[PDB]
Formats: sequence, structure tokens, C-alpha cells
Amino acid sequence: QSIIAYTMSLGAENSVAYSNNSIAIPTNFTISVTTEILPVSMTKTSVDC
Amino acid sequence: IQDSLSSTPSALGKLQDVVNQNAQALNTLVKQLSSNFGAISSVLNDIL
Amino acid sequence: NGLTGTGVLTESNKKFLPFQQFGRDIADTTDAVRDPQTLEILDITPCSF
Amino acid sequence: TMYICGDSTECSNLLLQYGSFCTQLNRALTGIAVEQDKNTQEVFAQVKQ
Ligand SMILES: *[C@@H]1O[C@H](CO)[C@@H](O[C@@H]2O[C@H](CO)[C@@H](O)[C@H](O)[C@H]2NC(C)=O)[C@H](O)[C@H]1NC(C)=O
Ligand SMILES: *[C@@H]1O[C@H](CO)[C@@H](O)[C@H](O)[C@H]1NC(C)=O
Repeated sequence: QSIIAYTMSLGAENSVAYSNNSIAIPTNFTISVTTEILPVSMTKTSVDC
Repeated sequence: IQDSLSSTPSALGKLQDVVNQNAQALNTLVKQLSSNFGAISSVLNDIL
Repeated sequence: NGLTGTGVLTESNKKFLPFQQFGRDIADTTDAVRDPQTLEILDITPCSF
Repeated sequence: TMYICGDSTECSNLLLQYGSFCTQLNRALTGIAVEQDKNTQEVFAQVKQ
């Protein structure tokens, strides 16, 4: 293992096949849970001059 | 989600940061108490 | 030794080396001093306010 | 240091007595520098494929 430098990849390339009479309709689904974190306060502090 | 929160430490970085900067400012604020600011001592009882 | 100050002083338990006479906080202030008249270990703690 | 006392030894010495102002500024400018990449990261990369 070593350190290397390169150009970043904008993501995984993927093309879509457009047409004027083609449609895709899902037949299944999954229920995934995603977390989310937000700060709401800080430690209050008072100082005497 | 129980495993994701327990195994990885970078998940709670957002909450950790606000704790850190609050501790950083207080450390620097009391650190300035030891700088002379151009005088001959940093101990206010020494000059007196 | 000219180190004027104000605080409650009690017997210490922090281990001074045989040659040291001052203990400093991370805030760079003396919280423990050695009596020069007799060799004992003491805390210097500001009286409560 | 470069702005205040550029290419002068004596000036760089008196600035030492003022403590950690020089450190305080360099973190403050860095704090907004890293933040800027976070903004253009947030608004444009909503798609990964
Ligand atoms: C929809 O997808 C779910 C999984 O995402 C399928 O449930 C799995 O079905 C396979 C059958 O080969 C089982 O071996 C797995 O144990 C099932 N998973 C769970 C969590 O029970 C489901 O069958 C799919 N349904 C359709 C209509 O495609
Ligand atoms: C001061 O006198 C006492 C005797 O009461 C003696 O034990 C002590 O060592 C003296 N102080 C020093 C610094 O020697």
C-alpha cells in the first residue's frame, strides 16, 4: 500500500436508451431507512470581565 | 442502522464538530492570559 | 519567595520530584508549591467564589 | 507574519509577544476556504450516476 495521485472520477458512467414508444414500469420495491443528523444547540458560557 | 452507527465513527462528525470548536476558543482565550503584550511580565501580581 | 497569592492551601498528594518546586496547570498557573522551610507538598487552590 | 513584518528580522520578533493572533487568523481564513467547496459540492452533485 502506498500513496498515489490522480484525477477524480465524476461517478459511474451510465447511458439511458431513449425512444418514442418505450416505457419501464417497476414490478418491485424496497423500504430503506436513511439517517440524518443536525446540531441544535451549543454549550452556554458566561465570562466575568 | 444500529450497526452503521456503532461501527463507523465518522457518522457523528457533525455533532462532534460543534463540541470541538467551543473547546478550542476557550483554550486559546485562556492561553492569551500568559502573553506579555509588550510588558516585562505576564503575572499581574509580579509587577505590583 | 515573593510569589504573592490568595487561595486555600492543603496537603497534597501529587508527586513532586526531589528537585522540583512548582506545578503548573495547562493554563500556565501555579497550583502546587513546596514549602521551603520544611519539605512538604501542598495544593494552592483559589477559595471558592 | 509575511504581511505584518515582511522580510525583516526585528519586526518578526516583536510580533512574537502578542501570542497566538497569527495562529487565530490562519485558521479563520482556512475555515471559509474549506466551506466553499462544500457549497458547490451540495448544489451540483445531486446526481451520482
Ligand atoms: C421483491 O424483492 C424482495 C427482496 O427485495 C423479494 O423478497 C425475497 O424473495 C426471495 C425469493 O427468491 C427470498 O429468498 C428472500 O428471502 C426474500 N427477501 C425477504 C427480505 O423476505 C420479493 O420476493 C420480491 N418480490 C417480487 C414480486 O419481485
Ligand atoms: C528553617 O528552620 C527550621 C528549624 O525550625 C529548619 O528545619 C529548616 O531547614 C530551615 N529552613 C531551611 C530552608 O533550611
